[PDB]
Amino acid sequence: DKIKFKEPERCEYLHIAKDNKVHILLPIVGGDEIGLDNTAETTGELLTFFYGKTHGGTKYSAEHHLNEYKKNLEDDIKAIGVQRKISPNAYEDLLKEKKERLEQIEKYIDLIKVLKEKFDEQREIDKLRTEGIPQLPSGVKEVIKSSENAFALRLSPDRPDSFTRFDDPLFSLKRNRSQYEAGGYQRATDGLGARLRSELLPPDKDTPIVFNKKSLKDKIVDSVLVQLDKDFNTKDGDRGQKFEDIKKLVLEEYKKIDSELQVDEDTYHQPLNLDYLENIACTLDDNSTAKDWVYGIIGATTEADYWPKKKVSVFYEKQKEIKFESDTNTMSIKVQYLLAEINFYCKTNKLSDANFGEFFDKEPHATEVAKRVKEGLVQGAEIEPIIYNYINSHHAELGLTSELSSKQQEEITEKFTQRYHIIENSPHFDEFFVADPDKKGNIFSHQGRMSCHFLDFFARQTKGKYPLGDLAGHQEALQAGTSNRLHHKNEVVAQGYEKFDQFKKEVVKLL
Amino acid sequence: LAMALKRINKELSDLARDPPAQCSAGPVGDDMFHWQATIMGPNDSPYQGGVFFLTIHFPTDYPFKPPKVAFTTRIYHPNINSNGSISLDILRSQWSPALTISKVLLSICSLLCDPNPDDPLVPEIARIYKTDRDKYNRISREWTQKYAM
Repeated sequence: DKIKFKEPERCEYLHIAKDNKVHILLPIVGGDEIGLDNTAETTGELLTFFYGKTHGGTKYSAEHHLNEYKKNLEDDIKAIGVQRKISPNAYEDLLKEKKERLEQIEKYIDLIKVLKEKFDEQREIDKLRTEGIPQLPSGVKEVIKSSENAFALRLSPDRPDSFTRFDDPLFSLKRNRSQYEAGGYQRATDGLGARLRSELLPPDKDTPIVFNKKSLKDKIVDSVLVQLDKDFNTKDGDRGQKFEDIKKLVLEEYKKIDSELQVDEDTYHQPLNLDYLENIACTLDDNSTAKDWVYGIIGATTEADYWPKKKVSVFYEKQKEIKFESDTNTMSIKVQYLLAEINFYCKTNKLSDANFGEFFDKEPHATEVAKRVKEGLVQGAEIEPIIYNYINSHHAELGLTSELSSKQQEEITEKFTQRYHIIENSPHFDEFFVADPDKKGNIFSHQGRMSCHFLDFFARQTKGKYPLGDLAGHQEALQAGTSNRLHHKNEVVAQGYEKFDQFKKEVVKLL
Repeated sequence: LAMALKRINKELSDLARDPPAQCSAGPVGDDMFHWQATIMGPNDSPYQGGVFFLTIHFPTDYPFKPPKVAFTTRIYHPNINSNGSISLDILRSQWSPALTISKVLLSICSLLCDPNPDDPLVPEIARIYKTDRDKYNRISREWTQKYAM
């Protein structure tokens, strides 16, 4: 008989190695690759971990879970024992394997008590429950400080919350003064956030910033006009000539877009020039501007129906425009969060130790970026490449030895999108804890928690003092290991009794 | 879109200063893309005396397309129908920028004075033009008097 075992296949905070090592994982914050908790709410998982439900209810503490996990093992070993009376060699390994787990689960329990009883003199743990807005324990902070695969990123929202809790942000921008700081809310006059505001902040309630005010030809026409001088005319000197100069410039632009296009003939094949349009087509005259000249040329030289005949970046999302102040803030955060992701990629891929945000706060760059994002928005340009291009133009100031391949950029835009979506409803955008679990690092994803090894924290929180004993191998053990995404079920315990029933019920599905 | 709005204003300032004796056209309201025109039947035709209105609807890419010209006024003619629609090469295939809205009107004049039944927009009337002019005339004259005076 297959005993009904009580050892759970899932337990809070409990991974098990291929090799039957139990790892307890101390939760820093909810999430997979990007933290779902920030600012004042940051220490909530730690609070839960260490004291369960002493505030609010419906979530148990680690000691509690382990202490029931312990009991379940105690009960299974009896039942196996009881079975071995009738069938001497029954459950031979499973019995060894469970005693093994038990021993470690007991040692983790000890360590947690020890931490609370003999090492909380400062009260870093205890404050998780007393204080209103707890700090991360220094141990956790020191883990995060040293991480190679996880970084805090800090933004500049329009109404910042000063109660940020991630101390060493890889990326950071100059912020406004919070309502919760001495002197109260105050917008900064300088810094990327300030310029994004001023540049994407529409002039009034009646007149927004709309996202496609450029026909392809509108774009072309602009392209041609910038070429001419500050002082250029339609009515001075040799006019036929000027029109020739401008045909040229039009012609130029026709090539970038399309091969079939030509400027010698009107749709009718007749010689096109200033006499021709001023006299025969009669589309131009004395009071035409040079702008008119261009359109005229375009108009003469192309059918109209074959201009409209010439995937969705996170910046255009059912929004056709920026109407409200809220709309402008959002957009700005989006630009920032992108800069942030770029920096995380560059850092985690060993491209660059820099704080990018520190550079985009600076006098020329802050302003250009803002203006350039605004411009792209009115054209309908992909915004992402604008930012990638700027970084690539400046990459040495930004601590990079070279530019970012199209490949690299495609990847960045990818995560940027995944993650942004994931956080887009956060009540606060002040800061985010980001981790890449496909890399060598002290931070892990498990059960939707971004997590330190309990013992990594224990080492640091005790500064070496109390000794790990049998558990002293475990941290480095989980580190060898193909990933940092830890399966949410312990396959070694479950053992695939469940897979056998996943099956039995598909054979019921046939009748 | 100002390209045409500059062109039309030309053609209007042309027709204003020197009108045709037997034709006339202009816009209604501040809209410059919808015109109204009048041809008066020629003096060697059953349509003589009578006055026919048309509507000229210009396009946004004029003069690089033709205008839509059609009779508002009923006319018993082989090349014009109850819809109002004229059939005239220069409105369809032979259009050019060189062509004024006047020259259309002029061509619509000749069409009445010199009707062509081999391009019949209304075969019933075309049958009758080619087999009995007296019958054609008496009718095309009666229609001129009823609907165009």
